[PDB]
Amino acid sequence: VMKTFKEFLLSLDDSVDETEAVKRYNDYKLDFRRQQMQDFFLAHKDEEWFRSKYHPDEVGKRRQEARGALQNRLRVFLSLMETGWFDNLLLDIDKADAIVKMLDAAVIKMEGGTENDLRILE
Amino acid sequence: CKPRPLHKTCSLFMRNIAPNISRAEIISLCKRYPGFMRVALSEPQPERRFFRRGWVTFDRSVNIKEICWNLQNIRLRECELSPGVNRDLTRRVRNINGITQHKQIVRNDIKLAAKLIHTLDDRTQLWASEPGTPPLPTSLPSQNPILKNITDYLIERDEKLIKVLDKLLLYLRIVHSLDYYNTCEYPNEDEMPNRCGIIHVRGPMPPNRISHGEVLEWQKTFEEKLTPLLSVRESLSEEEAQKMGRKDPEQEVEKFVTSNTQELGKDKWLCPLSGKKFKGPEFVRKHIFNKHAEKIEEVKKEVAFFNNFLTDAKRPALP
Repeated sequence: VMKTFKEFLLSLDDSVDETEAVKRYNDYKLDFRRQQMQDFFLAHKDEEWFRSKYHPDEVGKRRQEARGALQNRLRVFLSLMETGWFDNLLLDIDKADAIVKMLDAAVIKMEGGTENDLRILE
Repeated sequence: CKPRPLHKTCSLFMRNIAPNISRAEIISLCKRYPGFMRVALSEPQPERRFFRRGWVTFDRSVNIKEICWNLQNIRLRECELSPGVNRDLTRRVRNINGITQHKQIVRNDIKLAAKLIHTLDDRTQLWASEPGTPPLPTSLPSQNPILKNITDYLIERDEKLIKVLDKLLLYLRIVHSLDYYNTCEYPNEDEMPNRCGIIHVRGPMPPNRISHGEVLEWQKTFEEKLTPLLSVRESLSEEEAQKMGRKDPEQEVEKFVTSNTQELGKDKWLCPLSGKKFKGPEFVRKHIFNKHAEKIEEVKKEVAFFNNFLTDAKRPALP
């Protein structure tokens, strides 16, 4: 728990200035949030989610994983273009069934799906 | 050969996954159930003690009800998973206001979609020319074939103009997981059971005449929602970093060397790393940098690990 504006001023009851009241309180705020930040780092140090978000090695992995998986989705998109799944496909509710068939055809190709695997959608 | 239903997958969902539980532990648990594919984990939520929500997905040809009941009441590090059978996506193709098909908004949406792809392709380095070899300054990235000759259509309801727009949005949605018409991203889609789940779409033609005030109102509302999706990771100021107490790389390395150069007696020095005794202060200094060259750089990583946390503006913290 953090101290309010009144509680900090109760400590220094001697030379109570007008301008220097906000000086020492904001210095307390920065040094309180310094320790609270430091206590969080030591608490959630070894956890994977925190490691993954900030650690040099682990952040290097997730950029490499995501960029690899993102390239798989691009090669799927470019395969759908040249094969011809976006030919007579408009983004309207009238062609809602055609969009669902396309998205399933995309997800098939994402999972290493062959041209034979696409035949079930017919 | 036998054609498979790769688009179809039944899956579990997990409510309580403590942050100390690794991804590898959940994969290791769910691997023994045959027809296993992959585990997804949500961004942890600070209000609920940084616990995570999970999604274990399987091949469709498997009794998901049996797997759920079998997995029921198994606790990784004394933390109950409480799995349930995840439902199928029903309302796949949602819609939004029909005004979007109007020709003035279509032109505006091509401008914005092209701007989104330009940003997202550059950020991810998606079209890298020969990614294995190193990047020279004279090297350029490969062009996106959708972005070729776009402003020709902008300058000088139309079907051919919409076909250009749809290829931009279909790219955004299939590749980067950006649902354009809803103004939202599904960032962790490739791990989740439904790889490319929900898409939003232009509604039916409006009944009444489309007012020009309502056209400008939509375009104002649309761009205000899109700009949050182009968010830069906000780094704090270098004064604020030094005020909050950013650690220096080589200072901690110097603190590491001095701490591992202890004096036993007169002309007798020892390091805890190896345990070889030397007869000088800078004898142990030259020992550590040569023999334990991997150890001193591991400290530099732990410094950057603390600094990169500090650098972030919206840090994870207690509410």
